[PDB]
Parts: sequence; C-alpha cells; structure tokens
Amino acid sequence: GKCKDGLGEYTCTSLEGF
Amino acid sequence: PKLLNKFDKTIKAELDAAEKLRKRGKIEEAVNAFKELVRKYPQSPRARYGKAQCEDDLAEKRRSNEVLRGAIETYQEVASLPDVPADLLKLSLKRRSDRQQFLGHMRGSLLTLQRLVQLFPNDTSLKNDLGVGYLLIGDNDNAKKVYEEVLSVTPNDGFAKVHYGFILKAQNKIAESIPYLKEGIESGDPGTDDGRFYFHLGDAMQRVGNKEAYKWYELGHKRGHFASVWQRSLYNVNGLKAQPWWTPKETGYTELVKSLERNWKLIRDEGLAVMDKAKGLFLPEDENLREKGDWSQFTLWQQGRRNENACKGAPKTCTLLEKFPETTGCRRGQIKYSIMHPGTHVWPHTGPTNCRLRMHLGLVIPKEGCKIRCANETKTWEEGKVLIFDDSFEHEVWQDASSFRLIFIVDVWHPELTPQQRRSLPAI
Ligand SMILES: O=C(O)CCC(=O)C(=O)O
Ligand SMILES: [Fe+3]
Repeated sequence: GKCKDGLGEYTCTSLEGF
Repeated sequence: PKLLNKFDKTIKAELDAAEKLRKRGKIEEAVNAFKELVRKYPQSPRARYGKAQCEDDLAEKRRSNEVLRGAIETYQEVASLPDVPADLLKLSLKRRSDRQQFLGHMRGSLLTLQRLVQLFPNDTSLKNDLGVGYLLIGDNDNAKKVYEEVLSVTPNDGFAKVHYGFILKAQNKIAESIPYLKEGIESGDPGTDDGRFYFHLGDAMQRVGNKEAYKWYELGHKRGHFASVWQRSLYNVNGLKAQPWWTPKETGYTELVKSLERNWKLIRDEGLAVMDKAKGLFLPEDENLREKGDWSQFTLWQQGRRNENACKGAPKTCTLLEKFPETTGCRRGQIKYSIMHPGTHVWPHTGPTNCRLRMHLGLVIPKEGCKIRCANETKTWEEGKVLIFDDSFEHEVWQDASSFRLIFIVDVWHPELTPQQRRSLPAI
C-alpha cells in the first residue's frame, strides 16, 4: 500500500539506507 | 547491563582501552583496536560487539550502506559465540534488526526479530517490536496476532493497545478500535505519543459521529504532531505557507493553469474515451475514504513516475503535461482523472504531506449536487476551470447529482519548496 490521498499505512515512505 | 562473561572479565582492561578510543571519537583507531582484539580473542563476545559498534559508527560517519552491511553481519557473529551474556545477545540482535530496517531489509529484520522472540519468549517488549516489524511490510494479519498475544499477558500495555487499535481501524473495525487507541494514548507508555494514533483516533471518532474527535486533534496539535487542528499531515516541511484555498496567482503556476484551462476539452475528451472504451483503467479508491458510493481514479503520474500504459490511453493529455515538471516531477503527488457517481460521500480526511498543493480541473460537472469542503469553506467545481486547495487540510466531498462527475487532479510541489528540497525529499 501507498499513501496517495490519505494516511492509512503505518509508514508512507520507503527506507533505503543513507 | 551485564555484558561481560567469565573470560571477558579477565581482559576487561584491553576491552576498556578499545572502547575509550570509540567514545573519544577516534573511530578508525577504535575499529583497528577491536579488530586486533577479535583476532587475538576470537571467542570474546564483548570484543566482537565492540567491532560491530565501531563498524556501526563508521557507517554513520561515512554514510555508507556497505559498511553498515558489514556491521549487521558482525552483530550476528556475536550471537553465535559461546557463553554470550543474555543482555549482550539481546542488545546485539536488536541493533542488528534496527539497522536492517534502516537499510530497507525488512525481511531480514523480521527474521532477526523472530529469533529474538524465540530466545526470550517472556520479553513482552520484543513481541511489540516484532509486531512493528510486520506492520512495516504491510502484514497486518500477523501484526494482529502478535499484539493479541501481548494483550493476553499484559492487558494494559499501552504500546500494544495503540498498535492493536491502529490495525482494527485499518481493517474498517472503526468502533472497536476507538477504546484501544484512546486508552493506549492515555497510558502515556513509551511509543504511544505518536501523531499517527491521534490522527486515526480522531478520524474513527468523526466516522461514528463522536464530537470528542476534535479534542484529540487539538491535543495532537498541542503535543506538536499537527500544525493545526485543521492541517493534520504527518510528512511535512516546516514553514510552508499554510492556507486551505489558493488562487492561481498565489501559487505562481500560472502557465500550468492557463494550459489546463485553455486545453480542458481535450483533457475531458480523452477521459471520456477511456470511460467508454477502456473503463478497466479506472481503479476504485482503495484507502477506505468513502462512507458510501462509487469513486474511481485513472492515474497518469504517481511519485513523479509516468505510467506508460496509462499515457497510451490519454496520449495528448500526457504530451501536454510533459511541459510542466512542477507537476510531473512532484514525487509527493499524482496526476489522475477522478470520477464520482451519485450517492457518494467521502469522509473528512487529509493527505499525508504539506509539500504539495492539489489542483482540480472541472471536466463534466452536473449543475447541482456536487460540492467540496476544505477546512471551513465549501466550494463547487466549474467545467473548464481550475480550483486549487491544500489537501493537507481536512476536506470532504459529496456527490448528490443525477449523473456522473468527472474531474482532473494535478498535484504540484508547494511553491515555497526550494529546488534542493524538491530533489531530495523521499517520495510519497
Ligand atoms: O473529488 C474528488 O474526485 C477527490 C476529492 C479529494 O478528496 C481530493 O481531491 O483529494
Ligand atoms: Fe482528498
């Protein structure tokens, strides 16, 4: 899932280290 | 904090001498010192952990994913040595899991967490960390099982309560989620003072018709999570002009707006041809934002990536929009058609970020029945005209017409974001 129109996911961004 | 086993106690002077180099910021000297200790004492858990901590610090200093991968392996090596103190074993794998999540190795993090829980089955806090592990990969079913076991042993764990409530709400069990979120936040346990839980508690209360909802928005704002009671996005850059309704001129995107309004019928006509001949490309809204009704969207750009197959269905519109990087490069927005049918009510909600402004171009607007509220002001669409609002403010939509309503949604970067921010902000 992605946060497009709302804030429904636990996290909306993806972690890619540094 | 018992970190030394029987042997490590006899070499504590050498261990301390190495750790002193690390605490004094001499990281490169520290790594070599602990490397030498590992070479000289290959079974020392404290030496191995020192090497891992130095590698960890080195990766922060150099900002290197490759060095951090090395640290993550060394943290694991600690766990396989003989006679490791329980506190050192727990610290080592916890940091390993944490660092795996930082790198985005969520499956690896989960395995580390499953090992930690198997080794320490009475540790409630490790089960809570494992539940978070599942939530990060979107596995709400397994996260739910984990917090159920925790609430079985310790019913008033406030961290388990808010995460349990979050899951129930995400599963559309609105009324059931409210006591868990509320009691969890009111517990004040570490990790419960989080904007996500105030956001979803107030929203669940709005949906059941509970006037107390705005008390939690105001408490969330007082605690620093929301910019205001109305503006409740959580992925924000501070200082951006905050205003529910914008005129074209205030945004500075006047060339884009003129282009949309001058060419609106072409945009409409490609939208209608997709409805008539390729309506499978319109996907139903899937974020639980509807009370009732039918609402579908056909997306051309998302996270600053052009959807190639979509643009085969609206090629002139995609060609027109290519000229405007302020929307096509908006990695925190979309460009999409949005169709809404009679009998639709969209719950009050906000988007995730204050870094975009949202433009609506009217395409097919019934004469009556269609309106949009943002904050305290209700407006309606006009065919061929652009409306601009900040969807990080609470907004709500009704469709009570006698036929379908089609609009075009174009997100732009907030105009006060610098070009440095536009290229470096994580995509949403
Ligand atoms: O009216 C629409 O199609 C969508 C309304 C909405 O919630 C938004 O534009 O973010
Ligand atoms: Fe919205």
